Amino acid sequence: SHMATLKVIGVGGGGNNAVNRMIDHGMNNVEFIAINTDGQALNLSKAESKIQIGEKLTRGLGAGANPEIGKKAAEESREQIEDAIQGADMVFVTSGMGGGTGTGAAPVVAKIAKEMGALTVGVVTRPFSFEGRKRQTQAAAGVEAMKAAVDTLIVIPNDRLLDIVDKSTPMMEAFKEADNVLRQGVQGISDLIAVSGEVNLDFADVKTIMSNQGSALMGIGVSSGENRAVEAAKKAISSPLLETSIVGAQGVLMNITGGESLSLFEAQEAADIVQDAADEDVNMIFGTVINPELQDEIVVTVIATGF
Ligand SMILES: Nc1nc2c(ncn2[C@@H]2O[C@H](COP(=O)(O)OP(=O)(O)O)[C@@H](O)[C@H]2O)c(=O)[nH]1
Ligand code: ALF
Ligand SMILES: [K+]
Ligand SMILES: [Mg+2]
Repeated sequence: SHMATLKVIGVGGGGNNAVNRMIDHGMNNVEFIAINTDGQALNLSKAESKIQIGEKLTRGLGAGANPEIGKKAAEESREQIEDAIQGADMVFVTSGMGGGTGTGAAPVVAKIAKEMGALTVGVVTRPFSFEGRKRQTQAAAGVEAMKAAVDTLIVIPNDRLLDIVDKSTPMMEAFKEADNVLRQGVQGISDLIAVSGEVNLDFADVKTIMSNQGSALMGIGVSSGENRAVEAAKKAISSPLLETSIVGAQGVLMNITGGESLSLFEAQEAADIVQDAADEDVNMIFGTVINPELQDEIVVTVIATGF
């Protein structure tokens, strides 16, 4: 009866990089929108829907690290952005904070999406420390503006990427690990909506956990074998890339997908892992999906808010 529409909007270079890499990986039922001041970069976007903002302000160049230019560019293109969003039930805005276009335009895009009725989720990066204190301060202002504009916000500090590489890991491989946060979160919600569960969660439950909540965690864990449920739940909540850990979470949406072997005992174990790591009394919205195609695999998806 309700087919929820999910859109992913990349704003500025980093955001559109993430969109491009997600399209390459392959997403389905999700619509992509690319927004940038930089017309050269936008010509290379793989997104179906492309919005060049601020052409008169920038002559098709970027914003030159000036967020006021990105903000004014987005505000002047409000009607085009509205038209591209219209009909979305959920919008993910992804951007790299610290530059001019993402920093300034992404909070405007998020504000428009929320004013258009969409549940609005931001997934943004903070710059590497080696980019310097000015970039970090500009980024921090962007994060605060994002938080004011979205329903929920996931911040990925790029410094955390330095914790998951070895001395030879290619930069692009590291960047794909940061992309997975957004990609797997979107996929988890898409799967929740598309698939009827035995204990069934719906898009209204996503809205209840995410609407007007501030910081968020979105995680997926997959495991097989002995202790799979605990192992998958620990993976869902323990990403090394997040600014907002699970600790302090007051509300959680947790969905467990398994085959016909999914036991009640292991569902409780998984729920307990999440409750205990939060170190809070967590208001949980718990779901389960029986996918008989799965054999020994179990998948735990977690959305945590209420920090
Ligand atoms: N993780 C990640 N961070 C990025 C990527 N591209 C840019 N960044 C970060 O995003 C910040 C903003 O750069 P960019 O998005 O290109 O600037 P803009 O086009 O003016 O918004 C940079 O300072 C980097 O910290 C990317 O592909 N992945
Ligand atoms: F690419 Al920009 F400010 F638009 F760094
Ligand atoms: K469902
Ligand atoms: Mg750029």
